[PDB]
Amino acid sequence: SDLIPAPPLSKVPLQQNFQDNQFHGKWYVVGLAGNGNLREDKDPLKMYATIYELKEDKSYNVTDVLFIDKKCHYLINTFVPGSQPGEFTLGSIKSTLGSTSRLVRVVSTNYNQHAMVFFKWVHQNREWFYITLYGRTKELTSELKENFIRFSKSLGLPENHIVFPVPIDQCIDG
Amino acid sequence: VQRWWHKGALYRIGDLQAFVGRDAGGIAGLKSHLEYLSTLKVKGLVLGPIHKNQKDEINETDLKQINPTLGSQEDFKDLLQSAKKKSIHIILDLTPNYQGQNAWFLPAQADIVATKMKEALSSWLQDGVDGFQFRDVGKLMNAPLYLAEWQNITKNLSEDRLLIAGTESSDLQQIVNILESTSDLLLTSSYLSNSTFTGERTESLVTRFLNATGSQWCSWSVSQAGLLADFIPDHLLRLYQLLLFTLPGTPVFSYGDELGLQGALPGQPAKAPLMPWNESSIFHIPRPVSLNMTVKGQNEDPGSLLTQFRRLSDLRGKERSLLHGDFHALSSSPDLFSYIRHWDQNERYLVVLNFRDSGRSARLGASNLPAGISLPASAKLLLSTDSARQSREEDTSLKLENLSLNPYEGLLLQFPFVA
Repeated sequence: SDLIPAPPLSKVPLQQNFQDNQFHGKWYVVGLAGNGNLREDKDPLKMYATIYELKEDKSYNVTDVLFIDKKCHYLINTFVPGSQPGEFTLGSIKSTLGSTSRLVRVVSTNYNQHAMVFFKWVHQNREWFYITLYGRTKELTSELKENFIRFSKSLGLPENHIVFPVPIDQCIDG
Repeated sequence: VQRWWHKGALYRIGDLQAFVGRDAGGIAGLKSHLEYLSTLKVKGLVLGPIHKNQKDEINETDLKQINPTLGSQEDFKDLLQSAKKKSIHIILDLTPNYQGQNAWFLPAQADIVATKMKEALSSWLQDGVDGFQFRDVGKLMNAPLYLAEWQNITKNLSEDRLLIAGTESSDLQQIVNILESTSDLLLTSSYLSNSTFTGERTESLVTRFLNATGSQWCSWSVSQAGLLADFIPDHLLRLYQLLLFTLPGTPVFSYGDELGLQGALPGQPAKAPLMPWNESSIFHIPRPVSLNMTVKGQNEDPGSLLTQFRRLSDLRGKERSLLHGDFHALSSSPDLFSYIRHWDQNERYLVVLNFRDSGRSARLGASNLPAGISLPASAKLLLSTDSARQSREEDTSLKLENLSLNPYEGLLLQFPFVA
């Protein structure tokens, strides 16, 4: 199946009593880990920003702020809610077995400093899984960055598949 | 020495603006992406339609006039010449009323359309195009008659020119009737998309079609226009890619098939998506997974569809058995479709496709094959569609007698003639 295999969702925690309002607004990607690509170009991946804008139907208008080919680019997507609060899906859901195929899950957050979000994306009998370490600033302490590595490694990711996107300023500073 | 369209895959580009983006004009911008198209090893581009067409007005439809939006006649000559240097031929789609509901105008106007077509064919042939495509021929009064006329018109002016017919039909008899009306005519259809997608059904469809078309050089597609990922379930995309490249004939793809690109959702206006060169032209895919679903993203990725497409397309281009080899189906376990490609004493190619979501023994039976074709004890694995196995066993020797396949796994193995 996978070169670097995926963990079961039974081994991925869910942030208890998820406050979708407190989680809203801009997050900087301080850390990124996963079994997929971790670079856009030939150099290490540069920091990007994700804005979770809570709609009235309690889905997220999610906007990724990207600095690519010396211009600002914006990926706009819809995180539709799943079974529990803090879980979301992406695109048109076909099956109930394949309702978990494109899924986002908030692991932990204190809402006003740090957050950890799990991504699942199936692609031809293989699963891309990522862990995003979010910050309200571009900096986070060694303890929080160490917690991210420990949790990343615990889901079966080597150290060379865990990166801390190089902080930038263009586009992501609003 | 064989026809140029025997030598590799065809690559359909319906919306030149969507393939290029907002950065440049359709025809001029297409020229700049030829280097990329060379890496895919495609032998022909099926472009357009690009001609002037006022929705459902026959007198305001000119098959010789290029939509000025896309570019000029001068821009199109540059493309033809640029492509010629790369050994890439240009097919022009001339489906007349492509902006309207009835593709061939009203049934009673067939006679007027045919005269417009006759005139168009001569002009474009002079301009230096190497063939033409006609889609929705199910909506054309006397399609067999007109396709024949247009072949006669094309052949009368040159020998080494290709005509492609398209249909929405998945019906064997309908497809054969159109094929038999005209010689050396490729026909794209929904034949391979109208399926339970079980191994026995896939084997049945392929073997029945080859039995009906006998010795004729077939084409292999999943539709006349649309993306493969819109018709084939996600779990079979790699398996179908292997199937299409290794069946005897010319495989036909649309731009984005090498990426696994999907078109408009069932709740959107049915119009072609942007070719995602980078993340500045992708839709419905957020970070961080978006990093994996662009041309730039899949380019360096060993386990991407773009890598499998390039690998299989390269083999299809240079191996004589895959270029113009005979085909023999093998007996195997239920829902495994195994077959051999062979030309004279050149390398044999053994293909084994597991269409089940479980480990399965191939149980290959080769007893009824012609003399001189015998399975050896072991054979070289060139490509598994299972990325896990490909990263561990590519270019390794596998024992055939106890051969087992992973869920939805496809194997391409190689073995030489033994003298």
